[PDB]
Amino acid sequence: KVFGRCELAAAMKRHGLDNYRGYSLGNWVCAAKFESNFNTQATNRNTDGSTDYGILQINSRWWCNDGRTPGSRNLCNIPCSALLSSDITASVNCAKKIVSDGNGMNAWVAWRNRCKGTDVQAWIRGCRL
Ligand SMILES: [Cl-]
Ligand SMILES: [Cl-]
Ligand SMILES: [Cl-]
Ligand SMILES: [Cl-]
Ligand SMILES: [Cl-]
Ligand code: NA
Repeated sequence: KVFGRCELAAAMKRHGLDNYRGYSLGNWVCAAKFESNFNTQATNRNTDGSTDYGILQINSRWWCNDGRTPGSRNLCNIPCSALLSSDITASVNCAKKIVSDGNGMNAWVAWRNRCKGTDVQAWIRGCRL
């Protein structure tokens, strides 16, 4: 599923991401835009052989099991395919674990390089939230 900007903002808010660990909702929407272009089915292969999955491009090296990343962990205790669903619940729950682990949203390269330090509230401007 390809979300609209405000549709995704409202879904993320219902799932508890607004100000989760101090990150306002615009941060999450900006990260989703640049990681996946709001597409829950996005996948991208990394040079080390791991793969990133879903709307927040969660990586199989640490966070989910895809059966083809030898020596990886599965800290969200989910198959990576669960992260491609039109229902973002699995992605959100896993992201909450990721952002809690110490590095905050710096875990998302696109967030660091394209959202951090910008006016992220613009990403939820106009939405009925
Ligand atoms: Cl915001
Ligand atoms: Cl772009
Ligand atoms: Cl594996
Ligand atoms: Cl933080
Ligand atoms: Cl940009
Ligand atoms: Na894994």
